[PDB]
Amino acid sequence: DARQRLKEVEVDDNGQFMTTDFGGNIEEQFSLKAGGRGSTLLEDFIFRQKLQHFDHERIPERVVHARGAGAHGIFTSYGDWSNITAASFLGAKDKQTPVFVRFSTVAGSRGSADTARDVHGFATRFYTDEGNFDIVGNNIPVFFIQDAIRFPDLIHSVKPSPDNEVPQAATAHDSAWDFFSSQPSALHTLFWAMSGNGIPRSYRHMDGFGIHTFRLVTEDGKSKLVKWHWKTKQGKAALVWEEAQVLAGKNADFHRQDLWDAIESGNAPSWELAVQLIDEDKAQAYGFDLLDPTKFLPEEFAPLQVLGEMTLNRNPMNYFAETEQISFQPGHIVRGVDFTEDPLLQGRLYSYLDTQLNRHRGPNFEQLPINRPVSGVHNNHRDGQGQAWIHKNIHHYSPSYLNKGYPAQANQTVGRGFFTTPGRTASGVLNRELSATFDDHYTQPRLFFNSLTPVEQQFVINAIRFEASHVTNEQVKKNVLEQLNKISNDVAKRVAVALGLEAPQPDPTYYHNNVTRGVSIFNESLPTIATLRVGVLSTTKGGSLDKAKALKEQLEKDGLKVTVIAEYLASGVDQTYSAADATAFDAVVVAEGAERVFSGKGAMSPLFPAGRPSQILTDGYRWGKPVAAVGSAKKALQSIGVEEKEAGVYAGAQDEVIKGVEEGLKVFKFLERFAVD
Amino acid sequence: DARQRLKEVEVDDNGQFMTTDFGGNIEEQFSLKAGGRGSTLLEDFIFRQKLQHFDHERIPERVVHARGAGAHGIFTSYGDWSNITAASFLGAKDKQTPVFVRFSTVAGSRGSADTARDVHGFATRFYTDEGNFDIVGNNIPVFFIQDAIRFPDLIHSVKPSPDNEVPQAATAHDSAWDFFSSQPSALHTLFWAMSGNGIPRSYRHMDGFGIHTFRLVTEDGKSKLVKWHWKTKQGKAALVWEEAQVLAGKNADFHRQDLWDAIESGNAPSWELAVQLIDEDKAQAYGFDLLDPTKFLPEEFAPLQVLGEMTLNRNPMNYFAET
Amino acid sequence: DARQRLKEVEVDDNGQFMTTDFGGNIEEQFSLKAGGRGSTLLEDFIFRQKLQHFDHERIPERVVHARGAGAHGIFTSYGDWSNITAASFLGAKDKQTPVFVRFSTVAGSRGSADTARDVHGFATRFYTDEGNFDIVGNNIPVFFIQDAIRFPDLIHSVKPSPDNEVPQAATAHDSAWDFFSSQPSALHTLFWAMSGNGIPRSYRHMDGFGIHTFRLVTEDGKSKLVKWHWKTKQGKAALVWEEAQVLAGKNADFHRQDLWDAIESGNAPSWELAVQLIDEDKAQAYGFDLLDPTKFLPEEFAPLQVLGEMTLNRNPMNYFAETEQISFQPGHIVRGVDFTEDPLLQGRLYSYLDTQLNRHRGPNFEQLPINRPVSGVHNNHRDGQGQAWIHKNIHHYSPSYLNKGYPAQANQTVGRGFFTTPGRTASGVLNRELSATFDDHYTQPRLFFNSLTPVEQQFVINAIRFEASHVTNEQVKKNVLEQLNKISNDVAKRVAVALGLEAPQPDPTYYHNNVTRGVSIFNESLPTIATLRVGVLSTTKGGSLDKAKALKEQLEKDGLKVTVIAEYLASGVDQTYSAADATAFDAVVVAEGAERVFSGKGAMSPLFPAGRPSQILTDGYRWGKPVAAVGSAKKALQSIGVEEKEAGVYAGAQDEVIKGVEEGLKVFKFLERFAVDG
Ligand code: HEM
Ligand code: HEM
Ligand code: HEM
Repeated sequence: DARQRLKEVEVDDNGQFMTTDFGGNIEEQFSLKAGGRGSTLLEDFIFRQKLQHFDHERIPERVVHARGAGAHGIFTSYGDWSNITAASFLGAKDKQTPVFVRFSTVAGSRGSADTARDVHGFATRFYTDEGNFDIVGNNIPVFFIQDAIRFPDLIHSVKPSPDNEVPQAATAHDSAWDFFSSQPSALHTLFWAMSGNGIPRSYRHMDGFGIHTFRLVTEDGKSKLVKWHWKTKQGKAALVWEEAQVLAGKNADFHRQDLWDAIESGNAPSWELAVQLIDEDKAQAYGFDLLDPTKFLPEEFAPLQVLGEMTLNRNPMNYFAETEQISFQPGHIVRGVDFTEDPLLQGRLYSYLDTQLNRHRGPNFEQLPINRPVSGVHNNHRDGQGQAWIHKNIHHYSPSYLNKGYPAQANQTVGRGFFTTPGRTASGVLNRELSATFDDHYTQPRLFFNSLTPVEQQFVINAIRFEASHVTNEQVKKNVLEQLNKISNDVAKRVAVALGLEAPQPDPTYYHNNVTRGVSIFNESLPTIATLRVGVLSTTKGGSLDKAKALKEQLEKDGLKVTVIAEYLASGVDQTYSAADATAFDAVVVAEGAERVFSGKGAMSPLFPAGRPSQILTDGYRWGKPVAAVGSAKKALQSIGVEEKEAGVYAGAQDEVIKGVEEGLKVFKFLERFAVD
Repeated sequence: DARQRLKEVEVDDNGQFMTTDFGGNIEEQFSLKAGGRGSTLLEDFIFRQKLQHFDHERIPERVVHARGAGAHGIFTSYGDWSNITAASFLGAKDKQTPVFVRFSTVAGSRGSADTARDVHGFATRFYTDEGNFDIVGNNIPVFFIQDAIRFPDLIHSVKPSPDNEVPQAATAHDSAWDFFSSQPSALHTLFWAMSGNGIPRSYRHMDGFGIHTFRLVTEDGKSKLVKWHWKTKQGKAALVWEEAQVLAGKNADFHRQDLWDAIESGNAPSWELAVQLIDEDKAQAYGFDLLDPTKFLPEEFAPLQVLGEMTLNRNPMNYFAET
Repeated sequence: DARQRLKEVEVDDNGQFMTTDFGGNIEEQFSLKAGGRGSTLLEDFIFRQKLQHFDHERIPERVVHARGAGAHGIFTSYGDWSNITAASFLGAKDKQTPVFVRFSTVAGSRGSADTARDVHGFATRFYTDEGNFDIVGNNIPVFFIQDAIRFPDLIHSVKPSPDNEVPQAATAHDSAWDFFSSQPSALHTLFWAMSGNGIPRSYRHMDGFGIHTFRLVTEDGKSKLVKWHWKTKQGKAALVWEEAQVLAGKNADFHRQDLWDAIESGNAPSWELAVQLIDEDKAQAYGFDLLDPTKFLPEEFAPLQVLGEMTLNRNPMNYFAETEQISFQPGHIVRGVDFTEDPLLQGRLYSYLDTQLNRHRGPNFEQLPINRPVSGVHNNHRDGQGQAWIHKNIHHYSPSYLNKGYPAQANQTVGRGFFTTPGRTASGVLNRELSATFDDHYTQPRLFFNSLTPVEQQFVINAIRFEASHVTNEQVKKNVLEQLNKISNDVAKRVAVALGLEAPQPDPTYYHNNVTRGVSIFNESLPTIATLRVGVLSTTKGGSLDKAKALKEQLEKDGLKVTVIAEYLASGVDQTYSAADATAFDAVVVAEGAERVFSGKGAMSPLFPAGRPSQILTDGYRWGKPVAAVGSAKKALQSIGVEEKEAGVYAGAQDEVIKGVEEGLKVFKFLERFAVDG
């Protein structure tokens, strides 16, 4: 159990009498009053201690990535990697290390929807036997800006307008696209966020990236430049925007529910930890500067090397104590890893330590159960708010005769101490500048766009079309068109159509036709359909329910999660039509006999909104899902003008429908259903 | 201008050079580095003062009613009500008092949707010449529970399940209806929340209520029991649930945007302040106890007497500092 | 070991390599720099995690009683007291409960002197098996004010002037005596603070008082009114003001070091817990209202009944984590005890809970090791800053079908719950008033003053003379005299002399000659001299040192702490004359031979300030200590004008001096040496 160290702080209230927070059994369902209909007494200590704790429950949300969810797991190393890193957690084959991972959006506040379009966080803590090591990454390999001092500018522009705090969890407003076009480094991450990466199907269907180049360091000090990669074993999958919008309202918790359900059902998600390793003398040899976080390294130049595997298999017991309180830091580094001069990374190190003082209102946040390491803490730190330990060493300073030299110093040769990469030098003048090697903001956005399928490209175009059409200021829209045109004239032209503007003339300076593998989502089918969801549209009249039950049993043998839907909660029915929506499902199937609720009064019961079954089938079809109908339920497909010989549409006998649905779920999205310019 | 008194704390940055928070002009678009492709220096006081303020921007959300929005306005008294209260802001015909009103839901956190089904807050501050007077009310005249010591139980049961923090801004889950059925006092407010009051068209189309019976006291100390009421001059209007669900995704800001646009276009919304006035010896006359916040007083027994009108006609300038 | 439960949060760093707070071995004696003489890098994560923790070490001091110290110990019940209370820590003979006690002054901030003149705090936590029970008491049985809403007024007036923050830890300034005379209820505690209770010899030599009337309640709801008393087994003892003033500078830590030394040396101090018990119908029976905390109940009307004894035998390991962080509350009440309508106690219940929010900046301060109960916490409280537990019950509300009714309600009949005294009632109008039964502010100050010895009375007079003479405003000094005159025309007259004013004519409304027992300090010799300190003035030249060593050996046989003083740290010398002062000792003894440093060449060494040996002996004599000289050292006594026949002065052979000093230490202070008016 990855949560094993946390059991000593678990509190079981089963079978017990209510108490105060300082002990003593109580009743706390009535205030103490002076007389039968009298005023409440200030001497009611029970009331005030109970209400004080309630009054003080909230702590500040994270300044970014406030909306997210997490889980525990285990990381297993595939080998003894000591030839590239002294990192203990990578030091032996089959070596296991506990982890906790939090996934998140970026812009929205604590209660914003999971399926907003956004960059997504992917933060991993390794509780190594040599200290906590955090990889604080995103589901996108590049970031918007090249210097950490610009982060408040980026975040202010994306977050809601400060006059009215509109809009929530959205880049589709004037200030974001003003910044995107005034700071053209942003264009690469922008294109990624406008692709499927901005609207993933679930946390389990995302890749992860450290973005920055780091260093792996061996015991003698030999270093390699490294990029961290998480490769989902579930396959990458994304929604379509019109679907994600409705899902934002029908289930704001879609992604955290998905992760919770997969772990609880015994379908733990996994990721492989992989690296690109680069010689120090090739930092600038691949057409860009590896210190520049707006660029990724094409895998053709450096293929991935697989270090091990992470599997998340334990949900938290208390969300707040665990998920909400955990404090990630890119400064959480261990021996065998070092930083680089990435000016974005450089400033993060300050900012994540400092922000914990705001969120936790004290300096002892590392003493919280979720933040504690497993490898033991020995230093001369004392006091501060909420100090939870009692230190024995009376001589809390160094150097010292009285403490016999303990706690002792550790370095590269003694005590397995951290050490900075020995060959690292500084040269030149102190400067408030960025290297001229950072200057190309358009080539890799073009490279990224080139590497998507044609409909995938149309999705990016249509995201930019939807977003920029919310920009009220006309000159900002023209500013956006001018920047997009530097990436591709065709992109600028197709976006310009939607804005009623004229696209500029071609500016070929950064145009090119190069492509790179691995950045697409829709060009690859899924490696497994386990945990994917099927909505079975049935009805309580006739034999439809009996057939739906049998249909559900066969589908479940493939590991599918099946919801039988009917007008009310009869036996065998998992969900009502009133509560049902196509956004919850990966496939939609009409059980035989249920065609009766797609027309007439059968479609107008007081038990659900008019047209609800037809809307579920229409939504599922238009959003590209596998849709099907058993036997006589083909009438439901006909009722919405859908024909069986279309891709992703299945009809016939129950055996055929099951095989087709299970096959179509591998394709996941049927892109034949989306027009291209 | 209702915001007049706030002019003295407003900060204009037009045409200005950038500074630190202790003065002195700066640039803050590049970190100071030790060489051309070098590391950032600790002695970059500009970076750290800028990022420290960013790192510490957030404060805890309200424990309840975290999602909401507000506006400034003016309350005007229709008469000299000294015969029923010594309250200065009600003491003369046409006397004007600045107000600020914040509307809200209850259960959802800061970024949850406006069109979630919920009780709605309707909280008014009168900046009177004898102190701030707050009517902290809802759009429903009755509350779930009868004793304040039970508020953490109600809220915990309605807010997300504490293992997975699901579901956001919704009573449609096990713990909420476990509480509603275990604490039957809650059934009255539940029915109101299940009605159109739970999914109103806009803040401007809500009535407001103080819920509790208070007292109005004259100079000589004679008292009347009183219920506060806000009657919308816009009329009450509600969505249908299947529409509110989609709208929650298509525009989570529907209500705060609606209030903002109405003020910005010059269509300031208005509410009449009204009271029900009850003699002390009638506290238990109408089939219930007027100390019981799970009951409202039927207007057949005590009509609404209009005292004045409130108009909200100025949006905030900075949402965080004000709202 | 009373600290046994705390052992699981103790951290041992011996034998270990240095780490960060998130693990990983490090070195932290050099900042990471860009080149040989280069600037420090922001990526030095080691530097910042270490300095951030240092930068945030301090928490707000207590708004009052900021200066203090404490210890762990054990309370032992002497009986099964179920006949008077349901409280479980008093429910069986020989039942043991861990305790932690903090002693304190009131006005001074954290670094102020122990021996400032002040009311003193005496706060005890019983970690009972039915929750933490706190008796938050003082070393004086009455308080300044009758309603808690006036506490910010009282404290603001006593604490430093808000323009310059002068004076530290002192009531000797205009605002305090303006308040004392404008708010005459304050006069009773004022008189106690002007007596020996204001300048005690140590924490171990104080009695303690809960002050308020509380209620004890049996299982069936029967209640008795109660006053809590702590009776020191070490005996009460006080300094003199002119000595406490020098002691404030020579050793600001006098009291906290005294308590620490006594415990580490195996001389654990003890107090008996005793109560006064009176029926409900006595609340207004004794010429005052028992809801009034400016009055005490004379023992002649209700005697002390001892319930048990507390012994403090374990020092803290980390002062900050244990002593600084502990959070007392009079609202920390258990089944078997209830409050009364004391308007001062009523407001305290709110104040102590709320103030923890400022000190600990979070709602979860009860989870701190020193604050945790031993009996178990089970409720539906969740989250909060710094939440240290992981709750398993996901149905965190009541009532509920899904949690099967757990945690379950407890009351008088089920689950040994707390219950308010069943018979308490309210009657009358809501009011912002005090009962007219609170109106007498002068009878009990007079009773207190009448009950002191004559020299003990001079000490009260001379403390008021000292303090009132710092008041610059003439009308305030007059206001003080008119208020003093209502207590005693003689007190007012003798105080008026020092102020150069005319005391008012007699105002006999409240005058009386009644006396009461138990309030004096100097009318009783000490019951033990264990831990008391003897300074032995010697010299490195001659054979004085060898005799002083033999003198030290015999005195330590009687349990005394002996310090041999000489010019330098020779073999057998505990302290140099440069470092020595009379305030540190309860008795001063010149060893034979040491007369050479009281005159001539021996008195003018560069190793100590001029006249230092003579000043130590002079101070000890005039501050009333037993002083002595062995053999030829009687020259030192003659060199300061002191003669053999005086009380508390001893000379002769070593055996004679040792016997005389040890019996004089029980007298403790020789009041023959202080002039009385007249
Ligand atoms: C490669 C660039 C970046 C990545 C991959 C990234 C990723 C993340 C992630 C995943 C989180 C949430 C961790 C969690 O789940 O609790 C987070 C939070 C945060 N980030 Fe970043 N971020 C980047 C850039 C920056 C920069 C440049 C700054 C400021 C200099 C910054 C400041 C913060 C802060 C203050 C938090 C709040 C963390 C907390 O409150 O615990 N980030 N970031
Ligand atoms: C008639 C019953 C109630 C009504 C009408 C009501 C209404 C409101 C409203 C409108 C707000 C939001 C104020 C704003 O917009 O800033 C609020 C917040 C709040 N309420 Fe209530 N509420 C009621 C019951 C209670 C009870 C019983 C408690 C606890 C004893 C409580 C505790 C709170 C707290 C702690 C806040 C947060 C205020 C802040 O952080 O500024 N409420 N309530
Ligand atoms: C009979 C009257 C009183 C007695 C015997 C008394 C005693 C004490 C003692 C011994 C302490 C120090 C506790 C410790 O060692 O940490 C203390 C602190 C304190 N007292 Fe009182 N006091 C009295 C009156 C009051 C009143 C009337 C108030 C306010 C209404 C008050 C508010 C406080 C506060 C806020 C603290 C700080 C507690 C903390 O920060 O933990 N006291 N008092």
